Amino acid sequence: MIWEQHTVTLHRAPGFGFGIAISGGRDNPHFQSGETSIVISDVLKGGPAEGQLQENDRVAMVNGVSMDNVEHAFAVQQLRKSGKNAKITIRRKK
Repeated sequence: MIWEQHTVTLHRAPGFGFGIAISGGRDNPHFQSGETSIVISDVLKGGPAEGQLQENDRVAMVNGVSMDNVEHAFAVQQLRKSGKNAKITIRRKK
């Protein structure tokens, strides 16, 4: 494996949030391996993340806050408490 790490800034589109869904978390592992990583599970068509993130990107950080082995609701709450912008550091299996 290689992991490519990118950071993106998503601008809130009101009525549409940041146009992503997240899964995973240590209380909610997405993968059959039990890996606990927060992951992008859906990107809204036409929304703020279109062409910036894909399903299964691993989320390392949200607005500078580590998502290492955190609860699902902690990741959600970090997104929710973002301003106009959400800086999301991801890692992609390349």
